[PDB]
Amino acid sequence: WGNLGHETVAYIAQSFVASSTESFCQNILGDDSTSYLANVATWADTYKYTDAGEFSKPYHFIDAQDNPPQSCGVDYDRDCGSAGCSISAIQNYTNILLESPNGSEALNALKFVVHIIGDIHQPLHDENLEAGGNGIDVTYDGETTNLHHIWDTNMPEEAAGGYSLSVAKTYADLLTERIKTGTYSSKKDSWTDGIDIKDPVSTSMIWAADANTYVCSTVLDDGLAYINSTDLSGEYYDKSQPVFEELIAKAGYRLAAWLDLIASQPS
Ligand SMILES: Nc1ccn([C@H]2C[C@H](O)[C@@H](CO)O2)c(=O)n1
Ligand SMILES: *[C@@H]1O[C@H](CO)[C@@H](O)[C@H](O)[C@H]1NC(C)=O
Ligand SMILES: [Zn+2]
Ligand SMILES: [Zn+2]
Ligand SMILES: [Zn+2]
Repeated sequence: WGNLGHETVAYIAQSFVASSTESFCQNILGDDSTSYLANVATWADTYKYTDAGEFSKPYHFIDAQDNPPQSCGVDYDRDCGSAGCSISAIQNYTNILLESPNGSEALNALKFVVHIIGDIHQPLHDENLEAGGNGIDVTYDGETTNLHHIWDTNMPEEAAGGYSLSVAKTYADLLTERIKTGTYSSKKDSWTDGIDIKDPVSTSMIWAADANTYVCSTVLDDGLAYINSTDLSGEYYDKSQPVFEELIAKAGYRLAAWLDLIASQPS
């Protein structure tokens, strides 16, 4: 996601974590503010472009070698690669937090988890084709961009009505009520099924596989001819919106559950 989506995921998670989990996270981050998760949710995206952080660029995605839109699927060992991936980073950083939450690696680990659980829920971060859709040029509201950029940025910002932290908090609040009492309320108990703190690979693969299905069902089902030649701010936006909103909600709800597990510090 772009910044807006990450911060939204973060604020959603803030709305669900146990108070003890809040305290655990704040102390790790050295951030006692009311935006403790959202404040750090974008760091990994600028860090990866620094000298020191370059190693972490591949941790943002898993390049699924499938065949969309007619066949989708992700496979850890096939797709991750020898320099790491979103799944491997979830395992690494979760384990740092479980083993050494008071160590010097905890701060970046938590920032990584917050960010990467959001990226896993962006369907094109679970897809190899054209560099996760970066190589698919499209028109959006009369401006040339690419398919990855519109899923990360153009469509979520359009839906949220902007890009600031305040806009992210309001959007998170809207999706949070959808979870608690609204249209996701019946489905959200199933959103944390199979969650296992002792198996980060399996757990984060569930989530990556969930997002990846939408590559076939939603992202690319119109066919590449259509995507190449149609302004995607119209009917494409209209059908995409409920899909990326549910995935942002799920990322926030699942991040919260994962953080509660981490903070529980199980033997
Ligand atoms: N195979 C790729 C390559 C990149 N990206 C993401 C991470 C980059 O920050 C962004 C734009 O290059 O797209 C992705 O999801 N999958
Ligand atoms: C685990 O995290 C540390 C700290 O960023 C990093 O140096 C290392 O590359 C990671 N290990 C694995 C196995 O990905
Ligand atoms: Zn992102
Ligand atoms: Zn992206
Ligand atoms: Zn990222």
